[PDB]
Amino acid sequence: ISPIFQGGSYQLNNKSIDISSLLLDKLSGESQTVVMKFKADKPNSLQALFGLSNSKAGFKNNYFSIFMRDSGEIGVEIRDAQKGINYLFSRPASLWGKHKGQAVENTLVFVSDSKDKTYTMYVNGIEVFSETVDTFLPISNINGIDKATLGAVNREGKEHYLAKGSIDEISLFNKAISDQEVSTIPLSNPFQLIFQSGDSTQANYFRIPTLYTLSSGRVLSSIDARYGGTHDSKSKINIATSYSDDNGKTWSEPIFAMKFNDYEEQLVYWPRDNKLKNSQISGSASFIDSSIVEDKKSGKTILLADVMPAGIGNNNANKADSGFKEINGHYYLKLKKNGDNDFRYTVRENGVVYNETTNKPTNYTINDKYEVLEGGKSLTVEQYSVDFDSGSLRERHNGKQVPMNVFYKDSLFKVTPTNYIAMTTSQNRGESWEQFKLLPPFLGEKHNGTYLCPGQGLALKSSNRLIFATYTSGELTYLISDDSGQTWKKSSASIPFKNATAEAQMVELRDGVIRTFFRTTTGKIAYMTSRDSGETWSKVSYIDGIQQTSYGTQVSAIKYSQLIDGKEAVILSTPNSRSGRKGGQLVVGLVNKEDDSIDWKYHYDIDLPSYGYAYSAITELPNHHIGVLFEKYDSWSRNELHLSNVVQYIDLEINDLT
Ligand SMILES: COc1ccc(CNCCS(=O)(=O)O)cc1Cl
Repeated sequence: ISPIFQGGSYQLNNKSIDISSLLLDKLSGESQTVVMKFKADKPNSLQALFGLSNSKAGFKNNYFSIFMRDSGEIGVEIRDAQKGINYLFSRPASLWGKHKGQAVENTLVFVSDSKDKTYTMYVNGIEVFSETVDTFLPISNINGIDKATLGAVNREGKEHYLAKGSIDEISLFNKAISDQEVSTIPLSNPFQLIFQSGDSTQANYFRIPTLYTLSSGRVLSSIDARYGGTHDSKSKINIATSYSDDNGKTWSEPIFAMKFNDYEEQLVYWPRDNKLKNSQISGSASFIDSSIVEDKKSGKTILLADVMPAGIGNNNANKADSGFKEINGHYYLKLKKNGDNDFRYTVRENGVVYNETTNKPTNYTINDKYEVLEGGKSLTVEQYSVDFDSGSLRERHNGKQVPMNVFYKDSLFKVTPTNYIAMTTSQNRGESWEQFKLLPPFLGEKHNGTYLCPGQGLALKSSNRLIFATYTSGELTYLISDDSGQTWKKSSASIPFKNATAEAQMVELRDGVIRTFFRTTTGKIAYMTSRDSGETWSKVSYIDGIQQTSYGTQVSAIKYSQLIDGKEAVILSTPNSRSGRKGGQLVVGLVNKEDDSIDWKYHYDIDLPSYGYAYSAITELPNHHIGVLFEKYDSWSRNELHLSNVVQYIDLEINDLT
């Protein structure tokens, strides 16, 4: 199983390289494998890395290519006019450009398999497409092929899709190699995956990364395990965690911090065509947006996430309602029973379901896990599974029974179709998690729940104060606990925005001084300061020198433990672009101890300015390196939905940033 052609160190400088004499007469049979290690840190908009063409007059559409875009996208064309075949397979956000100054060696493995009638592309260990066709076109069975080309496609005597870049190594095989052989091919990745397709979560997609360094040196990570593509809603989403005991080098197989069982955890390949991509798992309860903090006093780890029941909608579900009823000075969770038109029930002390019309209790109780019992007996519902077999999404019962949960569609008692905030705890630094409890309303009976700011909570150095940032319309709503997260109070901070996704992260500049950096609708990152450990908050200011899009992106922030250029330092992670979610940066600021102002002195580009960078998580690792877990793609763009393994982790050192 050795190569028919092996070549190396080609410089693609807007001048194609001819290798027809070397390669073309080696090609035989209808299955081929291409293996290519290449760099491209200054690509053109659209460029071919490799081409097989009929270069003769009138055959401009008879060619095979492997091409890329300056967006990071990779693909192949397979075209033959006489066969009436023009195939194009691609996937956005498949490449790296740069890392720590140097251009990245990408490893591309393209497999064209005549027997299975399938083409498959891997880049840097990740399968980015696998396509089966009715009519298969062998890549060198294109009518009249007479040219083999590097750095362009030769069409009618001319160079199309001229490439800037280089190909350190290229190999060809007259075989379709096995998925196993592929995994034996060494890579040169600048990144690693913590969460990934096929792992214990069985989720094909991930979004919203978090990181937090625990006091034992264990680094913890949480994330949305998203099942119905990368949709926020409607969908199935669990909250999954993993940890690292070796400074980010290896990571534990993930577990769930928050999960529902009304729908099966399915690894699904969600459609990316324009007709089907907005398909949504519509009948599932789910979570979204996790946040982590560690309490120095009890040693617990605390994780919060937004929760939604199955019946949640977009509009008319259910703003102006918290889902709780105030009775005296206490909040009880509202329920609605099957046939009723209103919420005539509540969950009082020790889960007893009271009938509000008669104020008399029922023979139903609600347990620790929000499950329904009648006379102490576990009621159950049937689970759903999703498929695209009928050429469209179906959600159907699957025979398996699961505990009846008040967040479910099939449940006898239902919660208000709005958003809530749930909290869980681990006493073993992420090895297991308790059943979550719902947090009570903070803005009164008649106000839908605020939105958790994904990332980290803040543990104040000089006390036992724990703070979680949330957002609602017109304000940041901080959640403050002084008793290991047993009780919470809110601290409201007005912002100049109605209906913003004001995702906020905090750093402590010095004892009792919190700066919160948050996403806005102005194209600039905002901030406010507290000087009383979160009791009161300043007016809002903005950062210049960094740009976001109008709709904006989540920003992550940490106080660096070490001085830089003699001054105390803060690190921000964010896209730097007013067009999309690309141009990822780590920005280093030094604090002016006279006014607590921040001079943003250093900008580190995570990859190319045109390459995808979205939601992110930063942590200072015990060895003082920096770990970054991030969405390496444009998670806003309607053209980059439902990609697998784009959430990635890198290790950086401070000198890398300066
Ligand atoms: C509680 O449910 C939600 C909370 C936040 C959000 C917003 N997520 C924003 C992500 S992004 O659109 O900016 O990429 C959506 C839902 Cl459905």
